[PDB]
Amino acid sequence: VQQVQKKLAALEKQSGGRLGVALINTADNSQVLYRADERFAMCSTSKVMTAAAVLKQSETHDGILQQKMTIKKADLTNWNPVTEKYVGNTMTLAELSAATLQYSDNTAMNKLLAHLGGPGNVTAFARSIGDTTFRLDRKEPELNTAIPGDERDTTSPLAMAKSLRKLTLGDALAGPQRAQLVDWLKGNTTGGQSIRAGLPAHWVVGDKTGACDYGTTNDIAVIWPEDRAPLVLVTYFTQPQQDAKWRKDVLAAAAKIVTEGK
Repeated sequence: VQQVQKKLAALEKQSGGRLGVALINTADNSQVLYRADERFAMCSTSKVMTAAAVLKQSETHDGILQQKMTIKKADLTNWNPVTEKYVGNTMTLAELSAATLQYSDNTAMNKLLAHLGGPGNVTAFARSIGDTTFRLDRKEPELNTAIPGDERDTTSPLAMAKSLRKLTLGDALAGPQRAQLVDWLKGNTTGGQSIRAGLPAHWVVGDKTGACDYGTTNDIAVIWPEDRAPLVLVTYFTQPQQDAKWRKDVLAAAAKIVTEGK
């Protein structure tokens, strides 16, 4: 265990950046923490709490996920892998949530934020489930500045791990909604070189990555090691240079270190 701590410490030192890790083993509620209470820019990982807020609404508003929103060339941002295919057309909130979570579409995220009434409403949702650390302050793409010392759009590894657990395995969301969030996370297409890369290939994983300024490379996930109790893992990482290159390999290494033998 302290060997795990030594390995994480060495990983961070060799990386030249700041690493934040929080692992929750639901088998016994044990935890592996590294700078777990420190704040890190969430960047696209904030889309999980956002999508979850929409899901929460569907618990009391029948068919909300089928509600349509119009996409216009003017809505496009710096990253629209899915939405650019719908310019001049409509997308359902479910499609927007899927695009946001599985392709990290920025325009999709903004549509969800607009629907919800703004970032503040996502912060409110977080508080409703007991997360007093999480905070969403801006929309896309500004929420990705990840400026050192800035608390806007940040959270801690442990707070995000606990919230991810509550949302996917706990009671923060009702059954159908909980299942939909788990399905969307499992279907993510951008995590291939992150947390997943540090795990045995047949383990089942649901995750949401992040890549923004200051070489900030993030990933939060729920991991099912074969037939054993699921693990909730948050790996956040940021660097000194605003234009630093992303280090998905660092997240993979952190993941292997804390999950080996689980």
